[PDB]
Amino acid sequence: KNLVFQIGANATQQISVNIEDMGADALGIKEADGSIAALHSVNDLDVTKFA
Amino acid sequence: MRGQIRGLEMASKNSQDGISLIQTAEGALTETHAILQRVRELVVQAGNTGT
Repeated sequence: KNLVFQIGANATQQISVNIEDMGADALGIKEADGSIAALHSVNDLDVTKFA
Repeated sequence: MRGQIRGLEMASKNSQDGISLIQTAEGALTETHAILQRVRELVVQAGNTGT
């Protein structure tokens, strides 16, 4: 849902914009690659798996 | 000849009536135009602030 900006006094003289980050976005292989690559940020494998 | 001036004078009346007509429509068109300028501002505003 491209957040374009209308700039030119002519129509469609616009600035494309892209935002894709969020708390559930972290090390985006393509997306979440399971518990890793989005979800250590979300799920935090620090409980005992690390020990 | 005095026929020609009678028809002349009435035709100058018709000319003046012309001027006031054409100026009536004209000024009305300049008002329309002022709208259209505000409209164009409302196109770059209906630019959706881009989005």
